[PDB]
Amino acid sequence: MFCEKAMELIRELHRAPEGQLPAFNEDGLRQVLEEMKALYEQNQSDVNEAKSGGRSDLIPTIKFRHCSLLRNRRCTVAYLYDRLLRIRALRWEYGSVLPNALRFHMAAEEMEWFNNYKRSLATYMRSLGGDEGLDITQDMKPPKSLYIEVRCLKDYGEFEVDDGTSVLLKKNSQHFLPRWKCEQLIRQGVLEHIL
Amino acid sequence: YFRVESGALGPEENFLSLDDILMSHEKLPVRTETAMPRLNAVPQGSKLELPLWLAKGLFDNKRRILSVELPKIYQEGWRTVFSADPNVVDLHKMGPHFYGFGSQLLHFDSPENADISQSLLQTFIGRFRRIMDSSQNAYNEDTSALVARLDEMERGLFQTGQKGLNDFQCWEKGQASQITASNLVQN
Amino acid sequence: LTPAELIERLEQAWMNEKFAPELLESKPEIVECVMEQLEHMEENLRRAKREDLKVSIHQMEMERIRYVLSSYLRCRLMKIEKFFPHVLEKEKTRPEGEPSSLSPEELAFAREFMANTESYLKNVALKHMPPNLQKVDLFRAVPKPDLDSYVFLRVRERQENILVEPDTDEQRDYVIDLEKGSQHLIRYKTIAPLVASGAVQLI
Amino acid sequence: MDAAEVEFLAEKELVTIIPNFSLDKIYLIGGDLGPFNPGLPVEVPLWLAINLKQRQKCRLLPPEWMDVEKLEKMRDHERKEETFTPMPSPYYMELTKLLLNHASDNIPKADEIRTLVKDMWDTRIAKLRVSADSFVRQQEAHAKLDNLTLMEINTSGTFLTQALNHMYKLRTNLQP
Amino acid sequence: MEFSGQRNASYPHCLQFYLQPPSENISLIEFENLAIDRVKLLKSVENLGVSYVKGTEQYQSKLESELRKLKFSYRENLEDEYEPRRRDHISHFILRLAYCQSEELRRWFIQQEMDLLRFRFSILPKDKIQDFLKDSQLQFEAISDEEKTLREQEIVASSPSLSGLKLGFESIYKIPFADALDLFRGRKVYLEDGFAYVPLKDIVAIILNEFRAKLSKALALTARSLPAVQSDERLQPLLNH
Amino acid sequence: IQELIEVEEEEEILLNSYTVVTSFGLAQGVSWSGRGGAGNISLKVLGCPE
Repeated sequence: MFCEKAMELIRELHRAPEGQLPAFNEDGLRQVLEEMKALYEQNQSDVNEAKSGGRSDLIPTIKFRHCSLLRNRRCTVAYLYDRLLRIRALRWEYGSVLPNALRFHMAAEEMEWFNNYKRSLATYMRSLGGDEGLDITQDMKPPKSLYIEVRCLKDYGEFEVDDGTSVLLKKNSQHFLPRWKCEQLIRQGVLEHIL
Repeated sequence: YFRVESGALGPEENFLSLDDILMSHEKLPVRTETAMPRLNAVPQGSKLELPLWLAKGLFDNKRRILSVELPKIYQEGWRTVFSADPNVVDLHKMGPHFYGFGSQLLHFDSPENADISQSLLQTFIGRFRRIMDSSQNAYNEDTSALVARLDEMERGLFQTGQKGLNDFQCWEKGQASQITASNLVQN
Repeated sequence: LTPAELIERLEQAWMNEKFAPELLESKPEIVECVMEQLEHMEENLRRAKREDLKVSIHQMEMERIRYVLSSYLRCRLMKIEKFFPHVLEKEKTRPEGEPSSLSPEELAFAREFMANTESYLKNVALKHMPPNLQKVDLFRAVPKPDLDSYVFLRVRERQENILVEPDTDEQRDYVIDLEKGSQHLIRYKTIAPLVASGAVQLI
Repeated sequence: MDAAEVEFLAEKELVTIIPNFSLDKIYLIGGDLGPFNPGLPVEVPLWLAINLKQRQKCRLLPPEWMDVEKLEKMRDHERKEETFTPMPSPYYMELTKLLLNHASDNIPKADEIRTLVKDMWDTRIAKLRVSADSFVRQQEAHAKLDNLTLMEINTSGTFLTQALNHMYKLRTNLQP
Repeated sequence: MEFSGQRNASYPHCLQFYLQPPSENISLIEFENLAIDRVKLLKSVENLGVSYVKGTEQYQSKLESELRKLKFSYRENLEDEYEPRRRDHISHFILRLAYCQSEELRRWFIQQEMDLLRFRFSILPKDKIQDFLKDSQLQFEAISDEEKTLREQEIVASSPSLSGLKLGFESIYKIPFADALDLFRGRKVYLEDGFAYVPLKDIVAIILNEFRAKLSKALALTARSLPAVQSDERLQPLLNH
Repeated sequence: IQELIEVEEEEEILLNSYTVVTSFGLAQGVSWSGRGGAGNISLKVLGCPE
């Protein structure tokens, strides 16, 4: 039945509710566009034949083709929009710059969309008030104390604390730092909040 | 991640909802009322099975192209069985979206609408207490025996109950203040 | 007016925004005033020596305020991104003298989001469709806020002759009165003017 | 709303401390505090009281309702009544946890008090269960809640309102 | 939690005593057949009497079938028995006029009424007794019930008819010897210092006696006051035949 | 008739988609009309004792 090639797109995303992003399927998308083109050509041919021959009993088959086209459009558009939702989540989890391992799954146009979104969102935050606004993507949990103790999980480069002062994030080194500087590195998975 | 919600219980499906897209794929039995060419032809009177989306598309209120009938599980023989004790029946071996699909058959203006509505409402009220007690009270155990028979709509309520339980137990045992990584824990 | 009351008003707006199923009306005055308070206090701590006890107390106070402001603004932004055609069209329709649901910066962000999303879909799939199917209407595709949601509330001023409609048969309609300091569970659609007017609080 | 946020609200309640140092009056956005003198009591919000206690800078004094004689009478009255009774503090559960974890050294008969407060939580939660079930069986449209606290609402509330949304949709469907 | 959201007052019990006039309307055939079916019932009570001994289980079992067949009030039901109760009330008022035509006919229908009342009082569960004695004017207050066991000894020693079990299941309360008039003047049972240790059936006898007195006054009123109502009397010969 | 017209409209659209005796009070000379009931009109019935 005419729906089946489109359902591959839908059924993939439905199987994974965790928000994680699968690889962009190209051949299924092309196949749906080709299928719709074929159905359109057949319907146009029968329409002009019915109109020129003066023959009425073709009308039910014409309606039959018409609704099939709209079903195919709904399946493909519904598939694209969900990927946009999964992409938007990566800005608010993780951070401003994505890891290359994860960018491998996005299409070119998806990268265009993501960069536009970052530019606009950064413009909004900068305008909130005072000078240079407020980064509302932080303070995700209600605050209990000024300072926290953190343990490094990965060998990482130099980390700047204030002006020229910096610390070296070698694995299993341990530091006592103010909470507001560590918060994003803990979220990305570089550091561990002990005790 | 703002998943688009299902519309099924209302007067329309949500256009972009994945669940409504899957649910509307289900097959429905019909009778053909006018002969159809180039499908060779299908003669008038032929009995068929075809998807719900297509049946709604072709059903003009004149009933000029086709006429529709209820599947067995929504007819009187089965409604009588649900009425005995609704806790025992397996609404996952029935169609996985029982209430959602059942609510959309009222569109076709059958004389049995008044009975279908009462069937669905009474089934829901009958099943409610078990979902409440079992979701709220099962802590750090194998739930697979409990969630086995639940419809897709009912499963959402089970998950919400479990989530609410877990949060309080974290808070009481002092684990709630720690900062941690989100869904990127995959990597 | 006095700073204590300003903070109390912010913490009231926070909870109304959490539980209401729509985008409630804007509060530009509160945001501007709270922001300048934080700027002022920062400079005052910057001018004093950093070793003292009372300085640490002041810093803790500022963290508690900044968290509420951030949380409130994040929630409003979720609702803008989720219902973009509807909030845009409603603002376009609004008559003079009635308050807007959007601050100017929020409206700017919404317009950018609308344009960006349409462009992506058009370039990826719709230009390849047959000529009769290249247009789609996002105003129809995107769902609407569900005002029949149930909510808990607490009343701050007495109210009288509120109509409750079970089902939708007029034979079951009846009226109730909301006494000072009581708490109730009821559908959001019936109480919506009371929340906007400030007569009740959602909890 | 999470338990963390409900606790964030509970931390605004005022408590009495005895400092072991001296400091002038201090002006905050939320109000004026002090002056602080050694060996003499002063009122401060709970978030400040806990912090000074951890850094060994003061002594906590139990609130006047934290008393075995008072709590026994309250428990018995709660068990007897057919509805929710009014409570000694709107944030009784949160205050109990915070004070008894940090300040057991200053609060006598702490392990008696834990059991008395646990009993009240167990009774009130049971009443809420019965009310929810009765709401759905009778297909009711409105209810009244005059003595429930915000933690008790927040624990079980999300489930109930989620179920009522669906039920209201099923019963209306024959009349678009 | 606390939630928010007519004919009951007419007959809270199946028992009724005709104090209030039903101030409403009736059809011709309605009042006709309401009365005539009860005429059949009056004859039927004594037909059952000639069939076998009064008030036995055979009587009880057949009698309730008559009521179910004849749609008048019952052992009290929780559904709409108020309709049979008002039918019984209305038809009772209608029955006052037919057999007032002769005192022998008056006494005849009174006697089957006493038999019917005795049957109904025999059927009564405990809750009926408890609520009707308080909801009616038939109060008859009890005094110092703890002494009943001293009378469990004394009555049992002092009475051929009564027994220790009857003290409890024909539950004993204290009222005067005169409310047990036939028992004092026959000297049949333990009564002391002018007081009787009384079960419900004595108060039933008093109920029947005051019912007879009030009904006799009503029958006198029926004989006297009725002529303004007598614009139609066509049924009276068929009723007295 | 009308049903066939609507059927033909659907067909055409679907196919083309792929391509004075007494006077009082000096009534005369004045124009005679109402506001169609659109003014502040009100109607109320009176009676005594009812």
